[PDB]
Amino acid sequence: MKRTWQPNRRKRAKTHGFRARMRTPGGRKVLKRRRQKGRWRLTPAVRK
Amino acid sequence: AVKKFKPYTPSRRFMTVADFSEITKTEPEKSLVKPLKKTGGRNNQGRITVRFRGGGHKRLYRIIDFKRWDKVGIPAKVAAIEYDPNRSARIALLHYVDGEKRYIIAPDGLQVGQQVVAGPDAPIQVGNALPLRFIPVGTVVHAVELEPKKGAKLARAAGTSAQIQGREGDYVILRLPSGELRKVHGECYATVGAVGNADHKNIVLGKAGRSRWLGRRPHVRGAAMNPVDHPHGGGEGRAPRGRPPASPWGWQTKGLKTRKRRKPSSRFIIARRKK
RNA sequence: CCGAGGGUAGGGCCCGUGACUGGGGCGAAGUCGUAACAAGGUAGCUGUACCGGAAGGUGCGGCUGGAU
RNA sequence: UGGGAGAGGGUGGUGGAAUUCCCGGAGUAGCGGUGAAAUGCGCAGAUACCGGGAGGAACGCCGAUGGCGAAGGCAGCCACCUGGUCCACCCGUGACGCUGAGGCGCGAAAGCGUGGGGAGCAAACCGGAUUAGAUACCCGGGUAGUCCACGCCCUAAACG
RNA sequence: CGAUGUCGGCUCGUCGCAUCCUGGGGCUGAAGAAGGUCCCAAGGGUUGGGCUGUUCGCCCAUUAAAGCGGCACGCGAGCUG
RNA sequence: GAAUGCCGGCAUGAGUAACGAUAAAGAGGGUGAGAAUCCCUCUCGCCGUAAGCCCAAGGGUUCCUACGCAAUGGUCGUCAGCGUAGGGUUAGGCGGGACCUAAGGUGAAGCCGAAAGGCGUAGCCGAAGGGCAGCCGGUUAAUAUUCCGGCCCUUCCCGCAGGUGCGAUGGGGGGACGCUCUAGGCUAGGGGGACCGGAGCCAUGGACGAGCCCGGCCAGAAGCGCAGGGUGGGAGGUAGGCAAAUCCGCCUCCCAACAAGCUCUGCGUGGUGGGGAAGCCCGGGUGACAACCCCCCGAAGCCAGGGAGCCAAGAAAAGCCUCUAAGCACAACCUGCGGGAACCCGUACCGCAAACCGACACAGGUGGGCGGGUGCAAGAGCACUCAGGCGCGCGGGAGAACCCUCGCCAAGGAACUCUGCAAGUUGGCCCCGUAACUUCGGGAGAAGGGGUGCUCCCUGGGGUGAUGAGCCCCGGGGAGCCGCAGUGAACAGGCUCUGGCGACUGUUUACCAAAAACACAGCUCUCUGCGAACUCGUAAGAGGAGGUAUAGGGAGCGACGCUUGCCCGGUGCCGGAAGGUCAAGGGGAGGGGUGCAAGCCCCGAACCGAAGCCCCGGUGAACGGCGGCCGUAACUAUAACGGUCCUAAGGUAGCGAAAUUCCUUGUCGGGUAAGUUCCGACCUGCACGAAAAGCGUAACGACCGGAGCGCUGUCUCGGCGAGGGACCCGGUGAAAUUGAACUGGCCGUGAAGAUGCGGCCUACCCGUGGCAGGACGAAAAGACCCCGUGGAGCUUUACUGCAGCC
RNA sequence: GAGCUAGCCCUGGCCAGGGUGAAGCUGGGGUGAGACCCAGUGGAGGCCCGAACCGGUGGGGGAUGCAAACCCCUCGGAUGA
Ligand SMILES: NCCCC[C@H](N)C(=O)N[C@H](CO)[C@H](O)c1ccc([N+](=O)[O-])cc1
Ligand SMILES: [K+]
Ligand SMILES: [Mg+2]
Ligand SMILES: [Mg+2]
Ligand SMILES: [Mg+2]
Ligand SMILES: [Mg+2]
Ligand SMILES: [Mg+2]
Ligand SMILES: [Mg+2]
Ligand SMILES: [Mg+2]
Ligand SMILES: [Mg+2]
Ligand SMILES: [Mg+2]
Ligand SMILES: [Mg+2]
Ligand SMILES: [Mg+2]
Ligand SMILES: [Mg+2]
Ligand SMILES: [Mg+2]
Ligand SMILES: [Mg+2]
Ligand SMILES: [Mg+2]
Ligand SMILES: [Mg+2]
Ligand SMILES: [Mg+2]
Ligand SMILES: [Mg+2]
Ligand SMILES: [Mg+2]
Ligand SMILES: [Mg+2]
Ligand SMILES: [Mg+2]
Ligand SMILES: [Mg+2]
Ligand SMILES: [Mg+2]
Ligand SMILES: [Mg+2]
Ligand SMILES: [Mg+2]
Ligand SMILES: [Mg+2]
Ligand SMILES: [Mg+2]
Ligand SMILES: [Mg+2]
Ligand SMILES: [Mg+2]
Ligand SMILES: [Mg+2]
Ligand SMILES: [Mg+2]
Ligand SMILES: [Mg+2]
Ligand SMILES: [Mg+2]
Ligand SMILES: [Mg+2]
Ligand SMILES: [Mg+2]
Ligand SMILES: [Mg+2]
Ligand SMILES: [Mg+2]
Ligand SMILES: [Mg+2]
Ligand SMILES: [Mg+2]
Ligand SMILES: [Mg+2]
Ligand SMILES: [Mg+2]
Ligand SMILES: [Mg+2]
Ligand SMILES: [Mg+2]
Ligand SMILES: [Mg+2]
Ligand SMILES: [Mg+2]
Ligand SMILES: [Mg+2]
Ligand SMILES: [Mg+2]
Ligand SMILES: [Mg+2]
Ligand SMILES: [Mg+2]
Ligand SMILES: [Mg+2]
Ligand SMILES: [Mg+2]
Ligand SMILES: [Mg+2]
Ligand SMILES: [Mg+2]
Ligand SMILES: [Mg+2]
Ligand SMILES: [Mg+2]
Ligand SMILES: [Mg+2]
Ligand SMILES: [Mg+2]
Ligand SMILES: [Mg+2]
Ligand SMILES: [Mg+2]
Ligand SMILES: [Mg+2]
Ligand SMILES: [Mg+2]
Ligand SMILES: [Mg+2]
Ligand SMILES: [Mg+2]
Ligand SMILES: [Mg+2]
Ligand SMILES: [Mg+2]
Ligand SMILES: [Mg+2]
Ligand SMILES: [Mg+2]
Ligand SMILES: [Mg+2]
Ligand SMILES: [Mg+2]
Ligand SMILES: [Mg+2]
Ligand SMILES: [Mg+2]
Ligand SMILES: [Mg+2]
Ligand SMILES: [Mg+2]
Ligand SMILES: [Mg+2]
Ligand SMILES: [Mg+2]
Ligand SMILES: [Mg+2]
Ligand SMILES: [Mg+2]
Ligand SMILES: [Mg+2]
Ligand SMILES: [Mg+2]
Ligand SMILES: [Mg+2]
Ligand SMILES: [Mg+2]
Ligand SMILES: [Mg+2]
Ligand SMILES: [Mg+2]
Ligand SMILES: [Mg+2]
Ligand SMILES: [Mg+2]
Ligand SMILES: [Mg+2]
Ligand SMILES: [Mg+2]
Ligand SMILES: [Mg+2]
Ligand SMILES: [Mg+2]
Ligand SMILES: [Mg+2]
Ligand SMILES: [Mg+2]
Ligand SMILES: [Mg+2]
Ligand SMILES: [Mg+2]
Ligand SMILES: [Mg+2]
Ligand SMILES: [Mg+2]
Ligand SMILES: [Mg+2]
Ligand SMILES: [Mg+2]
Ligand SMILES: [Mg+2]
Ligand SMILES: [Mg+2]
Ligand SMILES: [Mg+2]
Ligand SMILES: [Mg+2]
Ligand SMILES: [Mg+2]
Ligand SMILES: [Mg+2]
Ligand SMILES: [Mg+2]
Ligand SMILES: [Mg+2]
Ligand SMILES: [Mg+2]
Ligand SMILES: [Mg+2]
Ligand SMILES: [Mg+2]
Ligand SMILES: [Mg+2]
Ligand SMILES: [Mg+2]
Ligand SMILES: [Mg+2]
Ligand SMILES: [Mg+2]
Ligand SMILES: [Mg+2]
Ligand SMILES: [Mg+2]
Ligand SMILES: [Mg+2]
Ligand SMILES: [Mg+2]
Ligand SMILES: [Mg+2]
Ligand SMILES: [Mg+2]
Ligand SMILES: [Mg+2]
Ligand SMILES: [Mg+2]
Ligand SMILES: [Mg+2]
Ligand SMILES: [Mg+2]
Ligand SMILES: [Mg+2]
Ligand SMILES: [Mg+2]
Ligand SMILES: [Mg+2]
Ligand SMILES: [Mg+2]
Ligand SMILES: [Mg+2]
Ligand SMILES: [Mg+2]
Ligand SMILES: [Mg+2]
Ligand SMILES: [Mg+2]
Ligand SMILES: [Mg+2]
Ligand SMILES: [Mg+2]
Ligand SMILES: [Mg+2]
Ligand SMILES: [Mg+2]
Ligand SMILES: [Mg+2]
Ligand SMILES: [Mg+2]
Ligand SMILES: [Mg+2]
Ligand SMILES: [Mg+2]
Ligand SMILES: [Mg+2]
Ligand SMILES: [Mg+2]
Ligand SMILES: [Mg+2]
Ligand SMILES: [Mg+2]
Ligand SMILES: [Mg+2]
Ligand SMILES: [Mg+2]
Ligand SMILES: [Mg+2]
Ligand SMILES: [Mg+2]
Ligand SMILES: [Mg+2]
Ligand SMILES: [Mg+2]
Ligand SMILES: [Mg+2]
Ligand SMILES: [Mg+2]
Ligand SMILES: [Mg+2]
Ligand SMILES: [Mg+2]
Ligand SMILES: [Mg+2]
Ligand SMILES: [Mg+2]
Ligand SMILES: [Mg+2]
Ligand SMILES: [Mg+2]
Ligand SMILES: [Mg+2]
Ligand SMILES: [Mg+2]
Ligand SMILES: [Mg+2]
Ligand SMILES: [Mg+2]
Ligand SMILES: [Mg+2]
Ligand SMILES: [Mg+2]
Ligand SMILES: [Mg+2]
Ligand SMILES: [Mg+2]
Ligand SMILES: [Mg+2]
Ligand SMILES: [Mg+2]
Ligand SMILES: [Mg+2]
Ligand SMILES: [Mg+2]
Ligand SMILES: [Mg+2]
Ligand SMILES: [Mg+2]
Ligand SMILES: [Mg+2]
Ligand SMILES: [Mg+2]
Ligand SMILES: [Mg+2]
Ligand SMILES: [Mg+2]
Ligand SMILES: [Mg+2]
Ligand SMILES: [Mg+2]
Ligand SMILES: [Mg+2]
Ligand SMILES: [Mg+2]
Ligand SMILES: [Mg+2]
Ligand SMILES: [Mg+2]
Ligand SMILES: [Mg+2]
Ligand SMILES: [Mg+2]
Ligand SMILES: [Mg+2]
Ligand SMILES: [Mg+2]
Ligand SMILES: [Mg+2]
Ligand SMILES: [Mg+2]
Ligand SMILES: [Mg+2]
Ligand SMILES: [Mg+2]
Ligand SMILES: [Mg+2]
Ligand SMILES: [Mg+2]
Ligand SMILES: [Mg+2]
Ligand SMILES: [Mg+2]
Ligand SMILES: [Mg+2]
Ligand SMILES: [Mg+2]
Ligand SMILES: [Mg+2]
Ligand SMILES: [Mg+2]
Ligand SMILES: [Mg+2]
Ligand SMILES: [Mg+2]
Ligand SMILES: [Mg+2]
Ligand SMILES: [Mg+2]
Ligand SMILES: [Mg+2]
Ligand SMILES: [Mg+2]
Ligand SMILES: [Mg+2]
Ligand SMILES: [Mg+2]
Ligand SMILES: [Mg+2]
Ligand SMILES: [Mg+2]
Ligand SMILES: [Mg+2]
Ligand SMILES: [Mg+2]
Ligand SMILES: [Mg+2]
Ligand SMILES: [Mg+2]
Ligand SMILES: [Mg+2]
Ligand SMILES: [Mg+2]
Ligand SMILES: [Mg+2]
Ligand SMILES: [Mg+2]
Ligand SMILES: [Mg+2]
Ligand SMILES: [Mg+2]
Ligand SMILES: [Mg+2]
Ligand SMILES: [Mg+2]
Ligand SMILES: [Mg+2]
Ligand SMILES: [Mg+2]
Ligand SMILES: [Mg+2]
Ligand SMILES: [Mg+2]
Ligand SMILES: [Mg+2]
Ligand SMILES: [Mg+2]
Ligand SMILES: [Mg+2]
Ligand SMILES: [Mg+2]
Ligand SMILES: [Mg+2]
Ligand SMILES: [Mg+2]
Ligand SMILES: [Mg+2]
Ligand SMILES: [Mg+2]
Ligand SMILES: [Mg+2]
Ligand SMILES: [Mg+2]
Ligand SMILES: [Mg+2]
Ligand SMILES: [Mg+2]
Ligand SMILES: [Mg+2]
Ligand SMILES: [Mg+2]
Ligand SMILES: [Mg+2]
Ligand SMILES: [Mg+2]
Ligand SMILES: [Mg+2]
Ligand SMILES: [Mg+2]
Ligand SMILES: [Mg+2]
Ligand SMILES: [Mg+2]
Ligand SMILES: [Mg+2]
Ligand SMILES: [Mg+2]
Ligand SMILES: [Mg+2]
Ligand SMILES: [Mg+2]
Ligand SMILES: [Mg+2]
Ligand SMILES: [Mg+2]
Ligand SMILES: [Mg+2]
Ligand SMILES: [Mg+2]
Ligand SMILES: [Mg+2]
Ligand SMILES: [Mg+2]
Ligand SMILES: [Mg+2]
Ligand SMILES: [Mg+2]
Ligand SMILES: [Mg+2]
Ligand SMILES: [Mg+2]
């Protein structure tokens, strides 16, 4: 049956991407926190 | 006359349609239509604020001339009467000898090829617009402004009209469609006659599908819900209301007056509606 | 081939019968009230409508086959 | 051909009297109603009086034992559209007539459907009386309906 | 109660005997035939349908008879539901 | 040493279940250390509206070649979507960007908010919509509308010539639109040919044939032809299209008019360039100088912005055309031509799947286009089959029980069972015929029946041609032939009588309920006069609505028909300028603290003082409510009648053992041999009843009852047969569970149901196929029940706040 | 977090074939004119049968599954909410 993951590059970049995060107080806190933790990727990898 | 069908389906048994007889042109004037932004009953937050709306036929909006004092003295010829999806009244296309083209809502009895004009000096004939102070007491009238130069606000739906009842100072006294008796400023413009398409109320929708075509989504009773949803919710089996009948939001809905008492316009309302 | 008739199926008319039910006729020795015949104690009758234990009443319109 | 009388019919307009309601003034101890009363209304200012307004219905005098219509029925006034009928002239047609099973149309009131309208009145209903009782008659309220449009119903002491 | 699945049916039986039938008896208000009542006896047998989820029960048609109980009201790691 | 402890390691179950669709395999040859599994050939089977082909998502080298086989692959492996390495994706015209706007997003100006932030006409962003120039063939191991070949085309720059008042982010036109039905003419695609080209074939009884088999086209500027789309021309006036305007709009006059004309597209032809089968032969050569023609069928595609009808009335903006303003008029623009210039990103491969979503090479899910032929009335249905692709990554035997999916069955025919559950029956088409009832549509495919193949002969109308033959379509009549049987295979309603509920088509508990529940047209109450009420938001701002009482919100009821009674004392709502009560504030009689004092400070009575509540009315399709007892009629029985208690008032019409009835299988009637169900009645209705509507109602229903006809393995009552498992052999190899175990019966005992205690009985050791009575077998720290001064959802005239409103 | 799901907004796409035969229109009949009747034409509909597509009625299977909702048979809608 139809499952929950239906990948869509435009949806991914527009929803979780760097520019969506920076637009918003909570999103900048995500970036701050992932940088403080030393994450290798701050934002999901999506090909464009 | 509304049009009936033979009962060759269960729904065609009761369905009735407007006859569209007064209609003379089946295409809108291109320079006077603009796209009508459907809302689904949702506001600028995205939230539903009027329940059970959406999914109706696509529509273009026709720009209606609701001032008309805009062109005093300039007469126009009635070129066509057209269907308008955004209102119950039919609409009439006017060719001004100016060369300007405008729509008004079609009064009862308007004829294609007749002339109309607006102004303090206009003949008292169907389709003409004058300030209220220059219309004889007792003539029935429509598209009435509520305040000078703010635009026609009253008696715009199919078959409706207001009647001049008298004069007092700078103000005239009107019987609105609802039966209310109200003072309106004498400089307010009205159009002599009643609104057309008076058979509108005799239309039998006939089936659930027609409401859907009109953008009206199914309405669900409070009694059909649960207590988290509605005062009338819950109960084992069916249930009477078991409290004063109420809205989804808790206010009472069988008599509870809701007009704001300290309202400035109270000074100008003479007798509350009848019936 | 036609064919008495037999068989399968579906209709029409008629008769008898039926838990129960509707009013009708007659009986007479009963209970309730007294609607009509006198102006019959609210003049009568009347089509229709609504109503009342019951005769009946009232409304609307009609007739005189109504006493004074 | 030329004349007459008429609430004959249909559509639209429009006039004044009265009732009810609302507003302003003035005023106060009751009003109303009956055979007599009570319910009801009234000091939260009624009734009676004056001014203004809204609205529906019916048309006083003329009016008559009158007039018109085939019957049912038709009554303020105006205009338009239209029917029947009588009269005088004796001009035209030449029995072209009478009746009429079936058919078709019209058909008071009540009633029905869909809209409107709603003052007065008033089935049902509620209350007061009357009365042995009073699901009545009499009194105070009161909804259909009575009014307009369209469509039905097709009855009658539709009688001379 | 860190779980012992609960009515009825189906299937599969097995046991008790306070015996429904069949076998053996005493008494009888046992003439005969047919019954009544008690004693011995558990080897075998103990039907098919209508109604109702029913167990039970009523009814139809038969029968030598159409027994009553136990087995976690036998039996859901056997089925049904 | 225990915490259903934590981490790790290793056992048991066990050589057990399983190895992922029952579309299927066999053999020969080759390779190699090794072969059921890799390569090749022949034979066999399966898909073929796909299980074939193209495209978009998504994936991201999985593509191609070489060399490998530890692991991955459910076995094997020499193979592979796996390991290593090398190679491979080529664009002015295809898609996106250097163009346009949609919702939405953002947001100059502006508005709002403790901060963060929220909004916001213009502008900007935003596409799978608008707009815009490339077709055919060849080539590589691997890309191709990209490279090459042929023939075409677009924009930009510069120049030349001709023409013109040129000039715009401004004005206007246009772009520009629905649904259903549909004309003409074409094309895609298809079928036939006795005609054209072709390697060959004559089998096994016949055929050297009008035989068999194979093929018989594709692209193409200008021109031309055929069919369609779009568009009137001239002048005079002009006050409107936020400046101007010669444009557009409006008025008038003249010519034109279903025409032509101009214009634009489609199709045909067209210089020219391409392709080209079977078979034979080792993807390649030959066939071949291949031929490339006639007839028929024919789109849902094209002409297209075509036509008609209908109501629910069907985007924007740019490109484009036109108009003019500043400007500028040696410029600028337009037309033709010539030379030059033309950037960025994608392009491999998979793509209904072993490469995407599902932890898996997972029987599931995934949008668009092409999707041949014949027969069955049609068709994308069904059977077979073309092109093309596959046999589903464990096999070999055997021929038990049992299981699954399937076939048949004597006689009976629902006796099965909660129930005909399931499975039979019926089954397409043509013809005949068809009831109650009905809202006149229907019910209706009612029911029930007849026909159905093939051959000969005669014959009627249509399409295309030409009016004819040929081809194709729809028929009609007569005579015959064969079988058990002619929709001969496959796909294809069992039917009727009668109740309940809901009018109806629809909607729903994703994953235990599809219903009588929700919705629904329709009915009523009620609120709202517009900066509406109402809703969301602290606000600004939005929805409502660019609507205006024939409108919008809230509530109940639920097509339609006939109806919808009585009670306003309580609660709610509505009306009530009197009165009662009423907070802050006003008021300030009187009293008090302190000071030598003027003074400062505190208390404080009357009186004035809102909404609300009290009070007076109204109001039921507002919340709701709608009795009891005693007595009375020529026999009994009952009570039309009277009396009395209570109440705000005592249930009306209709219906009633009901989706409601406890007693209950009420009583009676019907149906049956027999009827706790069913239908019809009765009424002492435990405990119907009128918009939480009452009583009906044609039609409708995968709803729930009851009956009958047909037919059946449902059953009496079972039997046989088929295939996939189960079983045996080779390969690979789990799982929950498990204190340890050397783990029998009875009668007892024991925390009351013992393999484990007592007594007795029985019993050599160890497996395999089977069955489920026990191990209070497994699973899940019982969802019932209680307890905890545990939790959460929900209610209200519980308490106490808050928003909102007054 | 609305790449599942629910609703709405914008923009596109899809629905083989067959059946029934509403209004209207034309002709005829009728009438004083009409109503209306008959035939032909016509092609309406939350119309009918049935694929794709969308569902999920009854039964069977599956139940450490092919699958944390699947499979076979059967069944509902299929121009419309
Ligand atoms: N899946 C586990 C079994 C539990 C379900 C079972 N019905 C049950 O309640 N079992 C419990 C024993 O754990 C017990 O036997 C029981 C069974 C039945 C009842 N009862 O009232 O019918 C009560 C108690
Ligand atoms: K327990
Ligand atoms: Mg997942
Ligand atoms: Mg992904
Ligand atoms: Mg994307
Ligand atoms: Mg995308
Ligand atoms: Mg997206
Ligand atoms: Mg982003
Ligand atoms: Mg790094
Ligand atoms: Mg990481
Ligand atoms: Mg992040
Ligand atoms: Mg009209
Ligand atoms: Mg109708
Ligand atoms: Mg019709
Ligand atoms: Mg009609
Ligand atoms: Mg119908
Ligand atoms: Mg119409
Ligand atoms: Mg009209
Ligand atoms: Mg249009
Ligand atoms: Mg526009
Ligand atoms: Mg708009
Ligand atoms: Mg927005
Ligand atoms: Mg938002
Ligand atoms: Mg809404
Ligand atoms: Mg309109
Ligand atoms: Mg209308
Ligand atoms: Mg209506
Ligand atoms: Mg609409
Ligand atoms: Mg509604
Ligand atoms: Mg509703
Ligand atoms: Mg509920
Ligand atoms: Mg919630
Ligand atoms: Mg709550
Ligand atoms: Mg609540
Ligand atoms: Mg409730
Ligand atoms: Mg409920
Ligand atoms: Mg409920
Ligand atoms: Mg209840
Ligand atoms: Mg309900
Ligand atoms: Mg309740
Ligand atoms: Mg209550
Ligand atoms: Mg105002
Ligand atoms: Mg015989
Ligand atoms: Mg008397
Ligand atoms: Mg009398
Ligand atoms: Mg009565
Ligand atoms: Mg009585
Ligand atoms: Mg009376
Ligand atoms: Mg007399
Ligand atoms: Mg006073
Ligand atoms: Mg008089
Ligand atoms: Mg006569
Ligand atoms: Mg009459
Ligand atoms: Mg009525
Ligand atoms: Mg009244
Ligand atoms: Mg009495
Ligand atoms: Mg009534
Ligand atoms: Mg009425
Ligand atoms: Mg009447
Ligand atoms: Mg009379
Ligand atoms: Mg008389
Ligand atoms: Mg345990
Ligand atoms: Mg003897
Ligand atoms: Mg004897
Ligand atoms: Mg003895
Ligand atoms: Mg024995
Ligand atoms: Mg024994
Ligand atoms: Mg029984
Ligand atoms: Mg019993
Ligand atoms: Mg009994
Ligand atoms: Mg017991
Ligand atoms: Mg017991
Ligand atoms: Mg038991
Ligand atoms: Mg038992
Ligand atoms: Mg048991
Ligand atoms: Mg079980
Ligand atoms: Mg059981
Ligand atoms: Mg068990
Ligand atoms: Mg067991
Ligand atoms: Mg067990
Ligand atoms: Mg310890
Ligand atoms: Mg454990
Ligand atoms: Mg454990
Ligand atoms: Mg542990
Ligand atoms: Mg652990
Ligand atoms: Mg071990
Ligand atoms: Mg192990
Ligand atoms: Mg073994
Ligand atoms: Mg084992
Ligand atoms: Mg299969
Ligand atoms: Mg196999
Ligand atoms: Mg091998
Ligand atoms: Mg091979
Ligand atoms: Mg095949
Ligand atoms: Mg095919
Ligand atoms: Mg991946
Ligand atoms: Mg490649
Ligand atoms: Mg590779
Ligand atoms: Mg390997
Ligand atoms: Mg290996
Ligand atoms: Mg190896
Ligand atoms: Mg695998
Ligand atoms: Mg090797
Ligand atoms: Mg290489
Ligand atoms: Mg190129
Ligand atoms: Mg491509
Ligand atoms: Mg550039
Ligand atoms: Mg833009
Ligand atoms: Mg913003
Ligand atoms: Mg685009
Ligand atoms: Mg392009
Ligand atoms: Mg080209
Ligand atoms: Mg110049
Ligand atoms: Mg110019
Ligand atoms: Mg448009
Ligand atoms: Mg469009
Ligand atoms: Mg449609
Ligand atoms: Mg063909
Ligand atoms: Mg071709
Ligand atoms: Mg042509
Ligand atoms: Mg061409
Ligand atoms: Mg070749
Ligand atoms: Mg050659
Ligand atoms: Mg040659
Ligand atoms: Mg089509
Ligand atoms: Mg309309
Ligand atoms: Mg726009
Ligand atoms: Mg030019
Ligand atoms: Mg650039
Ligand atoms: Mg690039
Ligand atoms: Mg490529
Ligand atoms: Mg593949
Ligand atoms: Mg698929
Ligand atoms: Mg993979
Ligand atoms: Mg596989
Ligand atoms: Mg798969
Ligand atoms: Mg093809
Ligand atoms: Mg067939
Ligand atoms: Mg067929
Ligand atoms: Mg099919
Ligand atoms: Mg296979
Ligand atoms: Mg074997
Ligand atoms: Mg199978
Ligand atoms: Mg056989
Ligand atoms: Mg048999
Ligand atoms: Mg039978
Ligand atoms: Mg039989
Ligand atoms: Mg049954
Ligand atoms: Mg069958
Ligand atoms: Mg019948
Ligand atoms: Mg009929
Ligand atoms: Mg038949
Ligand atoms: Mg039937
Ligand atoms: Mg044959
Ligand atoms: Mg088949
Ligand atoms: Mg069949
Ligand atoms: Mg069928
Ligand atoms: Mg059956
Ligand atoms: Mg029937
Ligand atoms: Mg029943
Ligand atoms: Mg019902
Ligand atoms: Mg329902
Ligand atoms: Mg239903
Ligand atoms: Mg109904
Ligand atoms: Mg429905
Ligand atoms: Mg449907
Ligand atoms: Mg569910
Ligand atoms: Mg559920
Ligand atoms: Mg769930
Ligand atoms: Mg669930
Ligand atoms: Mg289920
Ligand atoms: Mg369900
Ligand atoms: Mg259903
Ligand atoms: Mg419902
Ligand atoms: Mg109704
Ligand atoms: Mg709020
Ligand atoms: Mg607020
Ligand atoms: Mg705003
Ligand atoms: Mg707004
Ligand atoms: Mg707006
Ligand atoms: Mg509105
Ligand atoms: Mg409902
Ligand atoms: Mg309801
Ligand atoms: Mg009826
Ligand atoms: Mg009563
Ligand atoms: Mg009350
Ligand atoms: Mg009261
Ligand atoms: Mg009250
Ligand atoms: Mg009272
Ligand atoms: Mg209460
Ligand atoms: Mg009040
Ligand atoms: Mg007060
Ligand atoms: Mg009422
Ligand atoms: Mg009460
Ligand atoms: Mg109530
Ligand atoms: Mg007695
Ligand atoms: Mg009662
Ligand atoms: Mg009863
Ligand atoms: Mg009942
Ligand atoms: Mg009851
Ligand atoms: Mg009880
Ligand atoms: Mg009792
Ligand atoms: Mg009972
Ligand atoms: Mg009972
Ligand atoms: Mg009985
Ligand atoms: Mg039953
Ligand atoms: Mg039952
Ligand atoms: Mg009784
Ligand atoms: Mg009830
Ligand atoms: Mg309710
Ligand atoms: Mg109910
Ligand atoms: Mg009620
Ligand atoms: Mg159903
Ligand atoms: Mg069997
Ligand atoms: Mg067999
Ligand atoms: Mg077998
Ligand atoms: Mg086998
Ligand atoms: Mg076998
Ligand atoms: Mg041991
Ligand atoms: Mg023991
Ligand atoms: Mg021991
Ligand atoms: Mg011991
Ligand atoms: Mg021992
Ligand atoms: Mg022993
Ligand atoms: Mg066992
Ligand atoms: Mg056990
Ligand atoms: Mg044990
Ligand atoms: Mg056990
Ligand atoms: Mg469990
Ligand atoms: Mg725990
Ligand atoms: Mg526990
Ligand atoms: Mg517990
Ligand atoms: Mg638990
Ligand atoms: Mg639970
Ligand atoms: Mg307990
Ligand atoms: Mg406590
Ligand atoms: Mg405690
Ligand atoms: Mg709590
Ligand atoms: Mg409020
Ligand atoms: Mg979504
Ligand atoms: Mg669209
Ligand atoms: Mg698309
Ligand atoms: Mg369709
Ligand atoms: Mg027409
Ligand atoms: Mg439908
Ligand atoms: Mg349909
Ligand atoms: Mg259908
Ligand atoms: Mg869906
Ligand atoms: Mg199913
Ligand atoms: Mg089945
Ligand atoms: Mg089966
Ligand atoms: Mg199962
Ligand atoms: Mg499961
Ligand atoms: Mg399946
Ligand atoms: Mg299936
Ligand atoms: Mg269908
Ligand atoms: Mg269809
Ligand atoms: Mg259809």
